[PDB]
Amino acid sequence: IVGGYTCGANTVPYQVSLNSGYHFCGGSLINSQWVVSAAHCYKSGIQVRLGEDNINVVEGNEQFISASKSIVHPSYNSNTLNNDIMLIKLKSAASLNSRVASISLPTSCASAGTQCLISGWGNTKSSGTSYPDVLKCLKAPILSDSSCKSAYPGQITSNMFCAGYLEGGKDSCQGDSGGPVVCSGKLQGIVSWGSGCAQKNKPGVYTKVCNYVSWIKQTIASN
Ligand SMILES: [Ca+2]
Repeated sequence: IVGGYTCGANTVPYQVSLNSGYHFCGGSLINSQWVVSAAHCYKSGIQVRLGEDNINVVEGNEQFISASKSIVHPSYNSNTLNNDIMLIKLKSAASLNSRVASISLPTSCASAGTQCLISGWGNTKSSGTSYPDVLKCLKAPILSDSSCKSAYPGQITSNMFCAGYLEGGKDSCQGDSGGPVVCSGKLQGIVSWGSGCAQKNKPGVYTKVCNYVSWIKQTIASN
């Protein structure tokens, strides 16, 4: 997160870190046994780390649970990043309390104008590299489909939306990928892609979760 603020410990209780020896991606806890993340985050050997604030210190609210199964979206295309979404089942159920909690799925899509909370342990510099230890947060609006498409001609599908600021300076970044975009208490987006970070006229591009709720629910029901 570039141009954000320190969230505060365990204030984003659905935020997870994906670990394969180091933090490499975010995700969101959507029930006690399932995590939603970006398909471009897929790899084997994932450990899900819940209840984190400082990813480099054991602080006392962590739960570390191995993935038992990963499911990339059937239609994921790694070249276009269309359908950049994946489900991870945990080997055991997480224990849910105030500091570790699931996030609601949307029953309807969000619209342009709605403010959202984006969070992660990704890079904090736009023209630089500095990775935080503690979770960072940014409040940002959804942008119109037209300004999204004008920012990225020929690249925005119906499964993507833009959020952030056209002026630059505030955005998600490398290492935030897979993490949440939550609007009025609903998981509306997944950190997916963008040209650089926090650059002028190059807002964040997010997976449009509302398009996937049917796939998410049926997948959970059968696995
Ligand atoms: Ca920790």
